[PDB]
Amino acid sequence: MLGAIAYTGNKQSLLPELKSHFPKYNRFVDLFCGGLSVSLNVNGPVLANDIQEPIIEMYKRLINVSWDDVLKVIKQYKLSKTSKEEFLKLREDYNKTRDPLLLYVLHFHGFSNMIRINYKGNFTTPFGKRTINKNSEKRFNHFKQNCDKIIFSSLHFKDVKILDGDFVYVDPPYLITVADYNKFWSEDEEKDLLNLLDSLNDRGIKFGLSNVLEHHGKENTLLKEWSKKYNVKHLNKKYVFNIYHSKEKNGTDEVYIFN
Amino acid sequence: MLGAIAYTGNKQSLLPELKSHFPKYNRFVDLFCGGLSVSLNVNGPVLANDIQEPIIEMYKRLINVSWDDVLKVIKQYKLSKTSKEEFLKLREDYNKTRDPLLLYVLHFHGFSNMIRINYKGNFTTPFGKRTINKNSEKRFNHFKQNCDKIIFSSLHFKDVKILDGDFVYVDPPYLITVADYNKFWSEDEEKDLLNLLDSLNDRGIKFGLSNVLEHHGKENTLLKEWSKKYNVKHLNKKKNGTDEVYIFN
DNA sequence: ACCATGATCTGAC
DNA sequence: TGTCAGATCATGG
Ligand SMILES: Nc1ncnc2c1ncn2[C@@H]1O[C@H](CSCC[C@H](N)C(=O)O)[C@@H](O)[C@H]1O
Ligand SMILES: Nc1ncnc2c1ncn2[C@@H]1O[C@H](CSCC[C@H](N)C(=O)O)[C@@H](O)[C@H]1O
Repeated sequence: MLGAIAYTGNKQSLLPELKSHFPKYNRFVDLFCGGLSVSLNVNGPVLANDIQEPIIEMYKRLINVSWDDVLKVIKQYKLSKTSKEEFLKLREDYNKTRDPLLLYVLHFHGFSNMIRINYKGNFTTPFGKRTINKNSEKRFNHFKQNCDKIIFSSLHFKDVKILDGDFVYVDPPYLITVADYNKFWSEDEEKDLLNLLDSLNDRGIKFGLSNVLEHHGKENTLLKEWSKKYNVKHLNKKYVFNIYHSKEKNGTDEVYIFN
Repeated sequence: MLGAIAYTGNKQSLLPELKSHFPKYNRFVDLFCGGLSVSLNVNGPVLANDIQEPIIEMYKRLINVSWDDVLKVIKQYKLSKTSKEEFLKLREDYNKTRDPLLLYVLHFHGFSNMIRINYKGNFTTPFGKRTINKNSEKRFNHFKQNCDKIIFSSLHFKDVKILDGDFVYVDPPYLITVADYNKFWSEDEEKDLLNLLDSLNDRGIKFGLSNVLEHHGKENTLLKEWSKKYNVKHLNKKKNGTDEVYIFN
């Protein structure tokens, strides 16, 4: 299922499986929305939250722009797969003005359609010899067709108010796998997240957590044990199969921990 | 439309457009059949010819081969997308025995399925970290379902005996482009091809020449001029600066 | 490509 | 026999 934008570690492929395990609810809370592949494909009302505010402001702005408004900007900066000079100009403009729409047009031309913003709030992703494709507005239309049920916010996960009747889906960065957004993570942040879930559990709040217990040779010991306190499902078909025809130093172990 | 095997310069994309120009005929002569994307997909009877004997013999052998036979050889050698040493072993066996079935199985494991025969007849394509796949099956099934109307030939084009009522389709190596089989072409070879087509005309025989008049700056001009004599269609669509043409009488 | 994913193919660079 | 974005086709949320 499509997400609003390309995004490292998205759940487009896993969404269908994850939904099957989702409970019934009065309000859905996507604590770490990211590219929204989760928020866009569940029943509302939805609360999509993410720490990276510049990205949330882009979503808030997308709600009121047409594809034409987007093509108008691409035509204005004369952007193409070979327009490095113009890509740099557009990047400079966004870094100064912080026009949310200019950021959306930027990602379409950056390296791997990735959005890398430093602490100063500026876009550092290099040109990617890319541009919109005959399927770029497919995501855009998916977003427009499902944004009406969503309420965005850009707060640190700790500051989000969870209420009775809500279901909390958590998909934080993963220490064991590389990802630009790892910069916002540390062991400390994870402990607070883990502490936070237990609370919702003791408050009659159902939640769901995505993560990886193992990868390439490392492991998240602390989480491995913590998870034994709930219901666990191993989503990576390859890791599951090789447990029986294994050698040892193999791949990733994707899971969905839900109370 | 698929050919019998992947092949650089195949006409799988152009065949539909080309056929709308082909006449009726008593016999279709595919002078430079290559991967057979044309031969397997036109009404027969057909005469499929190519100068590369190894490939033609592979086709001749293929007629008497079942997919399970292909799989038996793959098990026997234990090939896979990571079996580089077993690939080298199969290649060595083919090079010594020259058995066509081994070539067929071997080409599925080489880079882009390319069949590169060197100066002494040995297969030298590098391992391609790949093996058979659904396309392999599809092409094989397509060959078996359409090989009945074809008679194969492995001769230099000037040696093939063309008859009355024949339609001679020719898709030779293009001077302007790059292909491994260009080592068989040259200005002189092309000169004689154009002379033969003229003879076919003098005899009242229909032919169709696929080719390139312009590609990457370079241009073929005796062909441009020689073209003025007959009908020409430009198929350059969607690929850039190239000017794919079809010259027929 | 079609609903969407993903394996594979192919034409620029 | 490199890289890879976009296209093609098989099939499974
Ligand atoms: N303290 C924090 N609070 C909320 N979100 C945080 C955070 N630290 C990092 N993140 C967010 O963690 C997200 C992990 S990616 C989650 C991906 C998402 N489910 C999808 O399908 O695309 C990033 O978007 C990052 O901005
Ligand atoms: N002198 C010659 N006589 C016959 N065939 C020749 C030749 N010199 C080169 N060739 C053959 O020219 C072919 C050009 S490729 C033609 C491709 C074919 N229509 C397809 O759809 O696959 C090659 O297969 C090459 O072996």
